[PDB]
Amino acid sequence: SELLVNTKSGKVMGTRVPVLSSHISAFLGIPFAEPPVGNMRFRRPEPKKPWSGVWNASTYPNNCQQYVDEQFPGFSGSEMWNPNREMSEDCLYLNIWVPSPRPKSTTVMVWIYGGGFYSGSSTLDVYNGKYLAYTEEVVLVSLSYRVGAFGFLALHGSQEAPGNVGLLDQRMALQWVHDNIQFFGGDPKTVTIFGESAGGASVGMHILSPGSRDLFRRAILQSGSPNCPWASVSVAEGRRRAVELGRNLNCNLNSDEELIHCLREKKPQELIDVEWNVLPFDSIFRFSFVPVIDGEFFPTSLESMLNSGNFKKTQILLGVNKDEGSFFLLYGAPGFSKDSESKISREDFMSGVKLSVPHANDLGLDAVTLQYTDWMDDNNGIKNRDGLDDIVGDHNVICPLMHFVNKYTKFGNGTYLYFFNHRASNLVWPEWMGVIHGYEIEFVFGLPLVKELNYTAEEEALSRRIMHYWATFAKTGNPNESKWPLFTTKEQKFIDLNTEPMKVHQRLRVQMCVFWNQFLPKLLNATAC
Amino acid sequence: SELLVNTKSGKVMGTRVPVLSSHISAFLGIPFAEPPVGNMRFRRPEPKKPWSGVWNASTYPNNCQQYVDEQFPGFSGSEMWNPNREMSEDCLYLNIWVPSPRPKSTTVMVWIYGGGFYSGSSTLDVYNGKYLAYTEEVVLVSLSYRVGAFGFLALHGSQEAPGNVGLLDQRMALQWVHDNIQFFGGDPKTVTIFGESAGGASVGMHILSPGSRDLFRRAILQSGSPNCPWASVSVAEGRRRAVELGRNLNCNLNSDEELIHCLREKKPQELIDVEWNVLPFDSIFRFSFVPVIDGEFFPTSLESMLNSGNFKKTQILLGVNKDEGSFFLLYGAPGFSKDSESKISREDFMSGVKLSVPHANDLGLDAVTLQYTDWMDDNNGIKNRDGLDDIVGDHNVICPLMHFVNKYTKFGNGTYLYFFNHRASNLVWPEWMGVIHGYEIEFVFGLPLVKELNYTAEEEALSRRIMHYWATFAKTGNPNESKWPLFTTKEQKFIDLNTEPMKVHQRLRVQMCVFWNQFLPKLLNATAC
Ligand SMILES: C/C=C1\[C@H]2C=C(C)C[C@]1(N)c1ccc(=O)[nH]c1C2
Ligand SMILES: C/C=C1\[C@H]2C=C(C)C[C@]1(N)c1ccc(=O)[nH]c1C2
Repeated sequence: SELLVNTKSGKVMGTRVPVLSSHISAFLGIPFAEPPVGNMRFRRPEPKKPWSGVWNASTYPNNCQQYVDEQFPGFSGSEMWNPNREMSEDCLYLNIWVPSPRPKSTTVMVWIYGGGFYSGSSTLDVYNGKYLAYTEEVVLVSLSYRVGAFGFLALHGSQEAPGNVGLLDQRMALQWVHDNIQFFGGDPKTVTIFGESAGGASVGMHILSPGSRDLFRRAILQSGSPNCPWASVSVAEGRRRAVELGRNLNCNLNSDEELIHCLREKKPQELIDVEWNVLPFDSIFRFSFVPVIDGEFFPTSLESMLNSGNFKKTQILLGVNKDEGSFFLLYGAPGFSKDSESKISREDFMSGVKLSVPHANDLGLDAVTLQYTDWMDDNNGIKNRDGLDDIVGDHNVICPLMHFVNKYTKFGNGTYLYFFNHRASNLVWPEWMGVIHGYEIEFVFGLPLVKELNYTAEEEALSRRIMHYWATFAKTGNPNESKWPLFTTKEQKFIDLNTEPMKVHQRLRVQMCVFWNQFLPKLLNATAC
Repeated sequence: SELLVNTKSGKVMGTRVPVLSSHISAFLGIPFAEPPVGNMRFRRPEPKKPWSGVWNASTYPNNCQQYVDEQFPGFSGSEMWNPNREMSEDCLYLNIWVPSPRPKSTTVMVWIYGGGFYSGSSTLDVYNGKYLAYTEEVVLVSLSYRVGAFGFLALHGSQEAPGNVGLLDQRMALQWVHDNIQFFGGDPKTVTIFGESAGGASVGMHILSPGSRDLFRRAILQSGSPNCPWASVSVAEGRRRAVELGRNLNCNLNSDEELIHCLREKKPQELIDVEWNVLPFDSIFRFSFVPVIDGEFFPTSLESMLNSGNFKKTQILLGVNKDEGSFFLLYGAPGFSKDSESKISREDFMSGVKLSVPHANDLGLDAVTLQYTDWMDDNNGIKNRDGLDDIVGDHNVICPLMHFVNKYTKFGNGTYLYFFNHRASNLVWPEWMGVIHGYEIEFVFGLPLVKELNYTAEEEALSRRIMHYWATFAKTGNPNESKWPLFTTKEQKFIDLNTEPMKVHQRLRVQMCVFWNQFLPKLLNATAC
């Protein structure tokens, strides 16, 4: 039967799902590891003891325990990202949408969700791979990994909570996809891992981690790099946050094993309640438990790996959205509110700047302000709001990404860079937010084909085209069958992705990124002598 | 007789000079101090022992010994600024053009020449006050002061060469003008001292020095402030240069009195030959012997005087030209040449930046480059040439001047700011140089009225209008009889001065000057901790 599949782990019974007036198969909730519950919490994942009988893969799995966004209860625009299934520590499952009739051996796309490493679910409506599987005849897998403390608590040196275990869950699912996707019609040598935000940071961390490189062919990174300032922490810093979390829960802190035993006692929601109390600064775009540059998953400083070519050479398609900062300012910067134009006073601008660049001394905060201020219209609240949106985006996504692109492109086998600047016509967020972090995802996954969702003919068009760019790059390592120029360190070409006739540009935010990637760091290092 | 005048010093016999189809009187070369020759070299000036019989004031005086510009022998454009009379240490003389018929008591304008404190002559063709005296019926006096080592060598503590003595010559001439200009038709309570470059720096230093404030009513500062980075040196630094000059002349350096006795032995040209060998850096827009913040002429750091209001409160008219840097890059920056478009390589740009900001560490030079570079077209030689012209102008004239204006305006009784952006149609310098340092001077002095000089009807127009602005401000403390807005620290209004219909603008180069006046200094102070 089209829905019955035999994998090296046992049989799996899928389900037929309708899509655009036709159908496809879906095997939802295939386990890829032993449920990391009990004493296994914080531990590295374990492969799933094979089973007997058919696994019923007819319905989405549980979602990993995680912080639920309650900032705008009832607001679809924020609730669409919240877990839509019972959350549970038993959440390590993967989903596979497969064309019908099952292909013999076609391109695979593995989606890695990316909510700042503290959240994410593979079951979100925007992550429904059926339109993409169906439309581009690719096997689409979306995995799940432990987020938050559960996936990234790190007591380096311990074996009970070594850290990065959420990255190992991803690897484990990549491993399972490698070993079994052939039975579903996929070609395990043409697997493109793609992800957004912390997912794009994950993708890039698989391209760097030695133990992950062989499990995938090429990569797509959306608004995220492994080198983003919020993506990783030193082992010392990761240890510090582990202790503090422990401190917020009244744990014996005499030793790792006491601390870890205490944390394993806590119910999942107790870790989540005090999860944000451990950041070391008042800041926005900083999350608590993230990958630690431990020396195992990452041999060394991401920067030395990047400089030395120590990373998988393949082709990558990456890019950023126009307004990456909006979402984070809205949620944590004073002066921003959802139902107003959030015009910003220079006094709030200065509070935002400081929240956006926590590790900077005053001279640093001084260089940021000088750089993002129109001194000839400095009390302009619209310029200050937008000037802050840029600060947060450039610093956190755009510039660390242009640093990865230029570092990668010197050793990779093809780089394609896009700039998403299209605001969905049916967006329910305030217009001041612009083209928001996470809002290309819906075009990539083809929601604009669902009439009942109300996009515009030009938007459906942009979806089909972006999907064809993703699918076609997954298959051949090139997005083109209007050419999307390859990106070279000399020309710096990239393109716009919007309902208008794409244009090619060069040097995506050079001026600003020279500031963030080259000047600021030098400044912050100088001043400290 | 209209040409015979009796002053408290003796009688003076002038001469009638033609001008624009009419005539006026001129008393040229009236001594205002004892010739500072011999053992008086470096000494403070002395009042001129009165004389008997008429002093023949029918012909221009000698010019103070000074560096002659031989960079473009034969080039009028550079030779027009060179001494046009026998140079001599006996050069302390003043010139007075007086309307005919002699006025009873009219406005006086005293011109202070300004070649970086190392050169200048009151006898230059562009400094011929007759067109201004005649056209605006004002008594025009142009004084002369010792330049170079002769006027600014400073062995602080010595009485033989105390320093600033070139500023005291100016004061002395102001004193003489005060005490005798009534006999020529001037009103000694309506004396406006005006100057360009080192002269505008001198003007502003008279507004600050206690012992000078009472001798003049209001002031006009052209492309110069007392706070320009090249205008003064600490007493320690001034001492250092005195010793080095002495070292270049093989002087006993056992003591000031030996050094000074040696220097008084040297012929004037020997001091001039090694005059530039004492600068402490490889730099452009830095001159050797300049005023020293000694504690007598200047009670304290110009910055504390400015901050505390410790300065003459009156009204001032000041401004800058569009391209203040050209002239200095042409003469000392690699890559610039008079007969080419001087497009600049980024390698030369980097050599220029370093020459332009000598006191900066690498991080400073890094901030300058980041700020003046179009990182999206960085090998553009035209952008790099212009970007350097701006660096030199902003740092050296425009921004230190906007810092004086904002400091002054908080205590002054009226500030009027202009931006000269007009390139004389008959300029013989390369076009890349733009509106050059020193090129408003010819419009201020009304040369554009001399047909035989070939300006355009619109330029003659601009002359008459600028002169009327200078004359009318001298007389009433306001340039207006299209209003030239007053400048306030809140509005920052200034106007353009060019053959086009003047417009009012605000915040002359704020962005850049915030960099030079606020960020760079803070940066350079931070980095050194
Ligand atoms: C635009 C919304 C976002 C993006 C980044 C983060 C950190 C939170 C977020 N709610 C979220 C939550 C879950 C998820 O899968 N992705 C994202 C993307
Ligand atoms: C544009 C030419 C200039 C200006 C500045 C300086 C330093 C030298 C100069 N040759 C000079 C020489 C003599 C003078 O009186 N003024 C000036 C103005």
